[PDB]
Amino acid sequence: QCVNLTTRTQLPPAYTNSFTRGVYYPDKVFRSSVLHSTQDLFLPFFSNVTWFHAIHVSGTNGTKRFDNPVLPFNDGVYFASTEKSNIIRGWIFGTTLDSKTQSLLIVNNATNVVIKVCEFQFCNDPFLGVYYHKNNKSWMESEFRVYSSANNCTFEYVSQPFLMDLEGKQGNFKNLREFVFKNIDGYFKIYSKHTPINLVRDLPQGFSALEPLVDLPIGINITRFQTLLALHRSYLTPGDSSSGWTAGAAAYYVGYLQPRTFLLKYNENGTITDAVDCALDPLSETKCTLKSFTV
Amino acid sequence: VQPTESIVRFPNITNLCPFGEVFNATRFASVYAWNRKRISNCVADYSVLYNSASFSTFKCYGVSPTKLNDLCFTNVYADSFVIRGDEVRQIAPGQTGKIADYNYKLPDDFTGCVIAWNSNNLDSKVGGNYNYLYRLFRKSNLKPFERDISTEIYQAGSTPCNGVEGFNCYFPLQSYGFQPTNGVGYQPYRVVVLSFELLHAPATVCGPKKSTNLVKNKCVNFNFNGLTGTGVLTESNKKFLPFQQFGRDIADTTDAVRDPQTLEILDITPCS
Amino acid sequence: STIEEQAKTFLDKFNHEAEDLFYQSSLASWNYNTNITEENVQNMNNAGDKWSAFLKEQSTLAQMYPLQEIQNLTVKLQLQALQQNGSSVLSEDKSKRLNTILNTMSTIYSTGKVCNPDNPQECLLLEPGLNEIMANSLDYNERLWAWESWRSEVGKQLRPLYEEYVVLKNEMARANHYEDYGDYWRGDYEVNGVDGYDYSRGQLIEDVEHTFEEIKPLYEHLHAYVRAKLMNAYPSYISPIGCLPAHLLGDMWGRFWTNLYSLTVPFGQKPNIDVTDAMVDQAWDAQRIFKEAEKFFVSVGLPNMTQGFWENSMLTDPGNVQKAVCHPTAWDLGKGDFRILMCTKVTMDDFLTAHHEMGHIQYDMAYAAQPFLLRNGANEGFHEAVGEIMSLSAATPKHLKSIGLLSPDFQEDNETEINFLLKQALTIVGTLPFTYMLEKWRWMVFKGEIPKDQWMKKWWEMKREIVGVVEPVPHDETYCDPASLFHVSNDYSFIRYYTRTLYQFQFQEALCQAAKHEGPLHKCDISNSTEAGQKLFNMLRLGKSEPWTLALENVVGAKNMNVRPLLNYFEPLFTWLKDQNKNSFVGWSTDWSPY
Ligand SMILES: *[C@@H]1O[C@H](CO)[C@@H](O[C@@H]2O[C@H](CO)[C@@H](O)[C@H](O)[C@H]2NC(C)=O)[C@H](O)[C@H]1NC(C)=O
Ligand SMILES: *[C@@H]1O[C@H](CO)[C@@H](O[C@@H]2O[C@H](CO)[C@@H](O)[C@H](O)[C@H]2NC(C)=O)[C@H](O)[C@H]1NC(C)=O
Ligand SMILES: *[C@@H]1O[C@H](CO)[C@@H](O[C@@H]2O[C@H](CO)[C@@H](O)[C@H](O)[C@H]2NC(C)=O)[C@H](O)[C@H]1NC(C)=O
Ligand SMILES: *[C@@H]1O[C@H](CO)[C@@H](O[C@@H]2O[C@H](CO)[C@@H](O)[C@H](O)[C@H]2NC(C)=O)[C@H](O)[C@H]1NC(C)=O
Ligand SMILES: *[C@@H]1O[C@H](CO)[C@@H](O[C@@H]2O[C@H](CO)[C@@H](O)[C@H](O)[C@H]2NC(C)=O)[C@H](O)[C@H]1NC(C)=O
Ligand SMILES: *[C@@H]1O[C@H](CO)[C@@H](O[C@@H]2O[C@H](CO)[C@@H](O)[C@H](O)[C@H]2NC(C)=O)[C@H](O)[C@H]1NC(C)=O
Ligand SMILES: *[C@@H]1O[C@H](CO)[C@@H](O)[C@H](O)[C@H]1NC(C)=O
Ligand SMILES: *[C@@H]1O[C@H](CO)[C@@H](O)[C@H](O)[C@H]1NC(C)=O
Ligand SMILES: *[C@@H]1O[C@H](CO)[C@@H](O)[C@H](O)[C@H]1NC(C)=O
Ligand SMILES: *[C@@H]1O[C@H](CO)[C@@H](O)[C@H](O)[C@H]1NC(C)=O
Ligand SMILES: *[C@@H]1O[C@H](CO)[C@@H](O)[C@H](O)[C@H]1NC(C)=O
Ligand SMILES: *[C@@H]1O[C@H](CO)[C@@H](O)[C@H](O)[C@H]1NC(C)=O
Ligand SMILES: *[C@@H]1O[C@H](CO)[C@@H](O)[C@H](O)[C@H]1NC(C)=O
Ligand SMILES: *[C@@H]1O[C@H](CO)[C@@H](O)[C@H](O)[C@H]1NC(C)=O
Ligand SMILES: *[C@@H]1O[C@H](CO)[C@@H](O)[C@H](O)[C@H]1NC(C)=O
Repeated sequence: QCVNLTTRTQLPPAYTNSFTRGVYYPDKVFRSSVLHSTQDLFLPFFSNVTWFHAIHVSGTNGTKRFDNPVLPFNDGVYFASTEKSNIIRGWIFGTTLDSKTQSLLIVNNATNVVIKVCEFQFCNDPFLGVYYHKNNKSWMESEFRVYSSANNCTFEYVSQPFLMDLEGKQGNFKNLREFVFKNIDGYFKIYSKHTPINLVRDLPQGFSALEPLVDLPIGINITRFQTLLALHRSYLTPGDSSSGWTAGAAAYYVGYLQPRTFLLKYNENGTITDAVDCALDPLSETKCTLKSFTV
Repeated sequence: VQPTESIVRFPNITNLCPFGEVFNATRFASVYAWNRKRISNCVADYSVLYNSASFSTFKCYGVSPTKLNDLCFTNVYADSFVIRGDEVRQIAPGQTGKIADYNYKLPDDFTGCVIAWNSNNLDSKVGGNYNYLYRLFRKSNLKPFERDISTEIYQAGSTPCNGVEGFNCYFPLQSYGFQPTNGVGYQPYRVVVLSFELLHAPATVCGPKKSTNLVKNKCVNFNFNGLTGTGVLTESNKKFLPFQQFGRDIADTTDAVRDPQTLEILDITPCS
Repeated sequence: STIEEQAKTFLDKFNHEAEDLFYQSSLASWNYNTNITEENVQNMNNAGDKWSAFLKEQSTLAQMYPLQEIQNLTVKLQLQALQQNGSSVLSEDKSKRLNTILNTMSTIYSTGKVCNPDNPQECLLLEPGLNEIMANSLDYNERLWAWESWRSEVGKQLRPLYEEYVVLKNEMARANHYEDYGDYWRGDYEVNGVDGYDYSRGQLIEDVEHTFEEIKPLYEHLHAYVRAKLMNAYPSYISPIGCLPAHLLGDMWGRFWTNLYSLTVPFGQKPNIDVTDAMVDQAWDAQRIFKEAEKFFVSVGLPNMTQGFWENSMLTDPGNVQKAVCHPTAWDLGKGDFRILMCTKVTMDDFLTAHHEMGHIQYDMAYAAQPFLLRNGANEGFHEAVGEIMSLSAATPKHLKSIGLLSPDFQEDNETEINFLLKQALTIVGTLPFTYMLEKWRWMVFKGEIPKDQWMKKWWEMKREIVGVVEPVPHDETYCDPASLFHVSNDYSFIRYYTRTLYQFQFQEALCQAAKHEGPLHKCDISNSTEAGQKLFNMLRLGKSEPWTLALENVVGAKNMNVRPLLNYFEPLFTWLKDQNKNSFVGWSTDWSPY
């Protein structure tokens, strides 16, 4: 089942700035214009996040990039993917990522979200490729090379089936998917957010409060994660199982959290519209000292 | 105004458990090949199993049968197998015999219940039901919660058993004979064993608490999914977010909670 | 890694594998006995052949395990009961001829032929025939004719057959590491390997002789009384000094003296305690009979009947729709299924037979908690005595008036007591000298103290000395008189009845003194007494797991076979017989051949 991916151009790692992002709802408490101050794990403003490209330029030039390394998991990670089509379809969480321990698998196989906690044998390059045929011409999802076996399953969750728009559109990015993972007391907290955007340069700048999505009681330890991407297998790109691939219009950003002090602001309905990082500059220090945005 | 009431409320009780499929199963496994079913994420309602007057032996070890719906656990294992009636007593902590140390043994300490009922109606046919077997010979006693499917021939003598029966080479598995005319003791008894464990993981199965009558115009003592306090529950208008449960005003005071069943919001005012 | 562990493993395997086969065989036999068809007999024969083949196969594997390297008594007893060669230490032709002789003797006895002279017809079988002619008739001529015809036509015809049978049985017994076939028959009462409780195989003869020496006075008084009452019925046919004739004992062989009660009744104007008409006057049936039996058994301490017992037993004759043998039998299938086959009528004899069969069932359920090879009575007399004592305790006026059959205002006159004691004597003590003489004759003809000749001569001299019986017609050395019975013509032991008779009264006295009952023993009821129930249950659990002497010591308190309980039981009749035989002659004399 495990198939490698050769013919890939290497490049130095790129870094961008997350201006004001990663702010989520710390607790399920309704607040109407109270300007609450919380002490929890958040993403620092104007931080230094990593940029992973996935492009493919025609001809014997350009870059053939398909990056999905095993990144560390230090107190939680911030996952933001500027997607043009359905390419990022899940992640892999765990410590050993082998049959020695357990691992969390939250993947989308073009049917729905599949959440399983078993002892898998994850490959060195897992992916869920698509297939574009000429007869019955429709982008279909016939590929599954994430793991080899699954024994001693503890937790499982598969919701109702659903279709998937595997259309490989060409142009600019259309939507943004932000995710904040955290595991502090056995419960795996996930904060998701959806925001349309049409930029093709970097991470969008603004503010969006991520809402809690699922609270999965797993109890397993998480020290290093990995992102699962997709591949395109069609004509004009011949090759073997480990070649003849193509991709593009895919990128995801990873930011690590740390204990900080934030002054969240709620509106008259309960949504977070603005926040300040107290440990950024003396201006925000004074703002958090007097607990107001008017200085 | 002194409070005197009880409106302890909790969300609806859905996806009860697969107990209905693990007890009312049409086919059961043998005693040497007992099936272990994981009961982890479901609200186990032990009241319907204890109140049912259809079980012969119902003995809960290390826990009271009435307090089963007042505890939380992580995983529950249901071991289902058919055994003879006169040897149901062997399925117990500290007991010895033939089925205990050779087919299925329980630890000295046990936190769970044993449920068995006579199944002579369906697990019996005229002429003999030889579908259920039991392991009769072994070279050593079994460990607690150990399962062995190896069917190598036994060796009781000094002569090596070369894959065939002989002087002291007997087959390890022996079949049961269940006729509809047998008496009590030799009839089949479908016995299921429930094991309760607690480890460093969030509990997923707890006791099902349903609800209590709601009072909305009096000084009451409320309990909304773990919360507590005292006050009158007047209908408010604060439209909460789809995930927010209870709201807090300035100075961090619980002033509004959402009913987990009807999903309505209401304010909490301290009593006079 | 030793002989003991290998033997225990083999015994566990055998106990697991034989239970289902024995249950199938018993189920086939039950389906045959309750439904006489051409298909059920085939299934019964198939199951019997399968069980016999399995038992023979599990006899050479057990023969490899030696018995001198075993320290456990239970395993040793199971292997000794399993390693019995029996009819296997012989030749093919020898065993075939022995089986042929046994089968042809059985058929000759079962067919029978009256064939009265000058009558080409009316040649009846063992069905109604010579039985009621010798039972309820007072004519000397026809009685002598029947007694001579049955002994000359189904008699000497088995003389060479029985000679060859004795020869082959002696060969088998000597080839089986035993003495003559009498020793093989006495081997059932043998106890070895237990200190203090060991019972030698030759000591049984001495015990039986010592018990008969003490029975002799009561039997002599009873014989004198019977002869005195018979001289008034048969004038000029029996001398008051001689021995009683053989064909005037109310039976073809003189085993039971029950048919002489209508002629020897002391108080003919005093009616018995027959409550047959009292049961038909109210709602009573077989179900009620067995319910009352269960109520009697549960009052002593024994558990209730099994649920399958009520829904599987055939307590009532199904009628002409299907044919079934109406012989009362207690069936032990082997897997917790206990049921009784009995066409229970609304009579009192069936009311006591129900208690007998339920006592058998109670014994079976008691010893059903042991391995298969030990799920049997300690001896061949305990299993029937357990039911006989219940039948005795349930036939008393106290229990009858406590249930509700006899009127509570019924007075217990001593004349009815004397009549009941005399009936019990005629039905119990009358067969003890006959059984002893027959078994001693079998023992001496198997051992060799009697040559091939002088069989009938010594047979009749013993029947004159031991028993008070004399032959009416002189039989030469060609007739075969002893083989006219059923047990001798089918190779069955006979001392079992003597042992049962001697054990039932011991059990009665033991369970009566435990219930703190005062008065005579014949009116003692084992009812509403849990101490006697526990004392009896402590003995019914043993079976073959422990020696029978240990069981007797646990239930009574003696290690031997005592006869004092019988004398204590029949003392009220013994004193009356002594007072009545004052103006007559006690005992009998020889040299009075009615020739
Ligand atoms: C091709 O795939 C195989 C498995 O499908 C991988 O082989 C592993 O290679 C690493 C070093 O790169 C070793 O440390 C592992 O022990 C190898 N695995 C096994 C099972 O032997 C790897 O992804 C690729 N290997 C090669 C040689 O191209
Ligand atoms: C995506 O994964 C899910 C879960 O692994 C698949 O759902 C299973 O599908 C198989 C056969 O299609 C069924 O036998 C199972 O019962 C399904 N699981 C559940 C929980 O219902 C789904 O088919 C997969 N879809 C694709 C396109 O691969
Ligand atoms: C097995 O099936 C029986 C009958 O279908 C179930 O018994 C029912 O239980 C429900 C729930 O309490 C009652 O409302 C019904 O009245 C019961 N029916 C009968 C005929 O008793 C039983 O609950 C099932 N087993 C399990 C474990 O659910
Ligand atoms: C919890 O259960 C109650 C009881 O059925 C649900 O209340 C029902 O809600 C539906 C739709 O909102 C109404 O049509 C019914 O009239 C309600 N019945 C009652 C008795 O109130 C409630 O919706 C459930 N809540 C959840 C979250 O499942
Ligand atoms: C012969 O072996 C049997 C079989 O073990 C012994 O029976 C055991 O007796 C002890 C003491 O009463 C009990 O605790 C065991 O449960 C019995 N075994 C079984 C399998 O039930 C018997 O004691 C042995 N006889 C000896 C040693 O003289
Ligand atoms: C055994 O004991 C039972 C219960 O004491 C006796 O039954 C009682 O008998 C008396 C006498 O006729 C009646 O007045 C009672 O109504 C009966 N009670 C019951 C519950 O049946 C029984 O008679 C005793 N039997 C013997 C032989 O002593
Ligand atoms: C982010 O880290 C890289 C790694 O050295 C560094 O080159 C870059 O200047 C950093 N950017 C910021 C804004 O700190
Ligand atoms: C139709 O789709 C299937 C995928 O299920 C593909 O294998 C096949 O080549 C396509 N074309 C035809 C003509 O079947
Ligand atoms: C499965 O993993 C859990 C993790 O603690 C462990 O306790 C359990 O024994 C494992 N079961 C099997 C069958 O490997
Ligand atoms: C990770 O969590 C598990 C919880 O089962 C714990 O046993 C383990 O020690 C943890 N790892 C580290 C490095 O602390
Ligand atoms: C708050 O809610 C009210 C009523 O639902 C709505 O009119 C208003 O636009 C909302 N304001 C914001 C900032 O969401
Ligand atoms: C007895 O045997 C006959 C033979 O055909 C059968 O028809 C009948 O059903 C049997 N009786 C019972 C009670 O099974
Ligand atoms: C049974 O017979 C066999 C040979 O036929 C013999 O070896 C064995 O000792 C016998 N067992 C006895 C007499 O108990
Ligand atoms: C025996 O049956 C009677 C009447 O059915 C009942 O009262 C008694 O409890 C039963 N005995 C046992 C031990 O169940
Ligand atoms: C029976 O009792 C009466 C009462 O006086 C007595 O006269 C009579 O002799 C007794 N009969 C016997 C046989 O003991």
